[PDB]
Amino acid sequence: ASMTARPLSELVERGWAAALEPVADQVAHMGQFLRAEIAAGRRYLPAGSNVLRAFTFPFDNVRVLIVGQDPYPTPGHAVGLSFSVAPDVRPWPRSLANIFDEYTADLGYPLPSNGDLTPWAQRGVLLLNRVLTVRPSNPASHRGKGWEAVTECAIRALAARAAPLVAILWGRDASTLKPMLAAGNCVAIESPHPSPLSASRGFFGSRPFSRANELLVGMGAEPIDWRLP
Ligand SMILES: O=c1[nH]cc(O)c(=O)[nH]1
Ligand SMILES: [Cl-]
Ligand SMILES: [Cl-]
Ligand SMILES: [Cl-]
Ligand code: NA
Repeated sequence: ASMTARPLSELVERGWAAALEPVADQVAHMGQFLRAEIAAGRRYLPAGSNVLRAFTFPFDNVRVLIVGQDPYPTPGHAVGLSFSVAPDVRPWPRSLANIFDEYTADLGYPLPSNGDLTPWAQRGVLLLNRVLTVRPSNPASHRGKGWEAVTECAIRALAARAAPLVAILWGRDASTLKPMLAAGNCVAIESPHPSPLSASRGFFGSRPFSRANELLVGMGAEPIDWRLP
């Protein structure tokens, strides 16, 4: 399960292993980066086994991509699926409480029971971050350390599939993927990030879930069942 030691055919789902072939060396380089962080006395999140978790759901099944910045910086929050937390986590991270506030306003569903977004992943929503690791307590600490090439390759591969795609890009780092979504089978929703620092600039009221479903149906795709327990 180590990115430095084992090839993509072992680490990620078959479709993803082929999609990410251009960045195979880059993923191994990120394994070396995290080895060097530990050797230097710094930690990272999420756990090594969860870093590539978004790519363990089938490539061919992705209909919607949600992109954030980087993983939760608090130990015990990040699980390798962007914005998701383990079902026993409480209180919810503030960004996730803001996502669920907009989920209820948009869809009219009750507040979810917990912060586990695996139902979305299991229904063709890719829960990605622009950067896939962070140092504990230090948001954006791994920006510019080599993940951007990996997530760029992930978007370009999705966008090249003979399939509709809708992208929801939360915040400025996620927005740097907008150029790779130019093709006519792809459409991108962009808003400020749901973080308390940015949410009041346009995340609240952005209705991303109903918009993504109108877009999927407009391209002849099935809408996402967003409903969480
Ligand atoms: O997974 C994530 N957790 C927290 C965020 O701010 C983010 O952009 N993504
Ligand atoms: Cl640390
Ligand atoms: Cl998925
Ligand atoms: Cl439409
Ligand atoms: Na999927």
